[PDB]
Amino acid sequence: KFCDQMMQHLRKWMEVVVITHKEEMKICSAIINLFHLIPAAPQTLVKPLLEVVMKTERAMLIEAGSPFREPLIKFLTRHPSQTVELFMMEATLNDPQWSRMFMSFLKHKDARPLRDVLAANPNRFITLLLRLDLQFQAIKIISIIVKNDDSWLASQHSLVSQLRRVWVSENFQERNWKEPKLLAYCLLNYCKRNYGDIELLFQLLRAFTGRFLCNMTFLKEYMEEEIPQKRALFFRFVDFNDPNFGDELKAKVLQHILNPAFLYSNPESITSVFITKVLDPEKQADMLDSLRIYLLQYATLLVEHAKLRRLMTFAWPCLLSKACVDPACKYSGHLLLAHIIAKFAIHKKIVLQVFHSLLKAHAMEARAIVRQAMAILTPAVPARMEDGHQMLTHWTRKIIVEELVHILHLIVQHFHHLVQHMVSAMQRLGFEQRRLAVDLSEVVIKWELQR
Amino acid sequence: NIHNVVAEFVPLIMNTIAYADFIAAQIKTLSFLAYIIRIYSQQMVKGMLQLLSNCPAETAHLRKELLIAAKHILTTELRNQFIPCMDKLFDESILIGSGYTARETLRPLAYSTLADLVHHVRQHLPLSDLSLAVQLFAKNIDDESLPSSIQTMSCKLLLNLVDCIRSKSEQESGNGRDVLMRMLEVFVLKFHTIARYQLSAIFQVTDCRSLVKTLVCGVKTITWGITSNKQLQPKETQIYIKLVKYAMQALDIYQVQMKEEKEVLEHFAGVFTMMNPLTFKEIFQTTVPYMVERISKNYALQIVANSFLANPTTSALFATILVEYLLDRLPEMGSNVELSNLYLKLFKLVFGSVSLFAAENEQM
Repeated sequence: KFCDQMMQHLRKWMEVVVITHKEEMKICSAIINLFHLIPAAPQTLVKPLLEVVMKTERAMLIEAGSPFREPLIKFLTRHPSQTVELFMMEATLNDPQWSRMFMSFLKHKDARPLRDVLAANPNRFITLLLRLDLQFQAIKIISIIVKNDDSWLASQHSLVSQLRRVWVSENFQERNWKEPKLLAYCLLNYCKRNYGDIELLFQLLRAFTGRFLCNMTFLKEYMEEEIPQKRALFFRFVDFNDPNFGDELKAKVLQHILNPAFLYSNPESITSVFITKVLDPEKQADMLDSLRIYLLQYATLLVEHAKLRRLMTFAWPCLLSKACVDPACKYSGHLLLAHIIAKFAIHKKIVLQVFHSLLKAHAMEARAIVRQAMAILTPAVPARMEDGHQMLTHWTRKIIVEELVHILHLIVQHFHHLVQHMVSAMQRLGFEQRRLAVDLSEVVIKWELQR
Repeated sequence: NIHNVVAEFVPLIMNTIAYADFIAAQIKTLSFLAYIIRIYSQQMVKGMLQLLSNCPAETAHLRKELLIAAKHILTTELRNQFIPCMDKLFDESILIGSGYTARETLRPLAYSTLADLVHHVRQHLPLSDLSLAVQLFAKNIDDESLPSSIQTMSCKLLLNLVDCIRSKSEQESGNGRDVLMRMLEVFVLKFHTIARYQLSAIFQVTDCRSLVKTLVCGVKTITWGITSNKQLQPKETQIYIKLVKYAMQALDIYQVQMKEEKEVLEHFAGVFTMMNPLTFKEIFQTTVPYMVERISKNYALQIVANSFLANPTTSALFATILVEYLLDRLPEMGSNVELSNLYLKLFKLVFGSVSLFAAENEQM
């Protein structure tokens, strides 16, 4: 009976503060705090005072720092069963103004008892999850509870499946506005608590589709956190991949997360990994994208970082002319040859093949790959060429006879008729090109000084 | 000799993509001849925009030459205004530099060439098209797979684009304002993100200093259109509350490495100036304890606060928010020597305000 009087008084005072706007804040906040102090207060009174607070907040056009939040929630947290229901009426949700208020309270620390009710009925979320506007709120309520209670949702329960089902399907809707980053938050925590394997595959699958723009350095954390032996166990189902619709993009990003994992180190599982990997190609490859670039280079690093005749079948298409169509992968194909020729795959017949391939077809885009490939090749082949026939000059002879060569000079810098070649060519070109002039000259005098 | 130009105009309109090497070589040849526009219909442009979208993706070198050629032809400044409207801005579609290596190599060239095109087309473009346009540039500023250099200029055009968004919204019923903020979330998103990426700092400094210097003007200018004194909606204001909290974080690394510092901050302090004081007074009281807390680790931020109440209507309103916070912090002064100086320094300048403009500050 007393609460009703104050309820009336608060509303009358609340009308005044807006009237004054166009003590009052302290008075209205204090009386609101009165309801929390006083027990035996009816549950029904939440709706009256909630509306006026909402009515005035919009009227006063303030949402942050409004004094009515803190005293109000303290009353709600004591009576969370009704307030969640009143906020979960369909009409109330449809109003964005009302929807925003609901989430704000769920952010507060005192909502911890309040959020327990929401966590108690996962079935409720599924109803809204399976339109966008209604769905978007469902994502926010799901993420917010997990944000504080990471343990919740860690159960192996279908709730993740419902998010997973809509997750893959509705990537085209973003072509609400902030959903992608919001939705990814829920599943990533689930993967963090337990290795989702195929579940982790799906979130990465959609991670870079649908024209999304909000995942900055947020997904990468698990990759870094994934390392703190797991790769061998993790790789097995990756080979399965259970795609049923997959494409190169999915595998491309999938191997991106593997690379940190394989950078971790090396148990005996690596032995069976080599055999499994070399059985993938299926001869005919319809992928004309970076998948080959990532896959081919990835195989090279793992074996040395961790039968091999079957592996060389990968570079056979890039050993040929028509096969390995895209030059981008063709440079990577040569890059693979540099890596594989490190331990015992060094033969003269193939050594000459790779060497000119780096200098042949010079290009800025090729410069990046060939420069990377040359670095691995430089300590491998040239030592054989140094003790061999010094074949590097022959190709250098070919290009100058035809008529560009700085690439060979860079290699020669690491490594005497040639001395005239660099001097003769550079001086004509010099009439910028000033860079390689000094560097090789210092080596030229040092080489002459040494011998 | 001029007969070559008309002779070369015939192939340009034709040669559509109705034999991989032959067609690739054929398109490359047309790119070379199309470069020579020294002489200066639109038939040649019609084919150029036709084959521009139809260029095969795998032809990396062909696209490389095409994009460079596309840059040169758009410099005509006479017919280059017709290609954007005529091609329906198809360039805004996924056809942008299609091809793996093209994406990771020539993306800066593709966006930059379009950036200049929209730079002049700005006054010759409607609101609906701009909404499509800004979408691609909004991704550029936040996307971390691109050079930071283009991230800077992606905003530079946006600075002028929002005025066009404002202009079209002024001219007709275009829902510009709702659009005007959508990138503001991206702008503040950049700040919250840049604060995390400053950790690398503890040439990059020039990039970081250059990057933020662009952002402040971009966020500053949009506010002009957003308010066009009028009061700002609550949920709309909350973005700015995020802005200040993240913004003060960014302006940190530039004291442990002053004209530019004052320049940017004075530009920064203006972002909250022109907007309605009633919405302003709302913003800072929530964030003022943080900003005063932040100023402790970097005094230079005080250039905001001191300039904040040094002239405009912001003086009276900010002074109340400041002293009221300091007063409750008054016991802390005299115990924490490092913090004690800060409150006194803050107290000194606010007392500087009352001396400066006694009108309503004396009353304050």
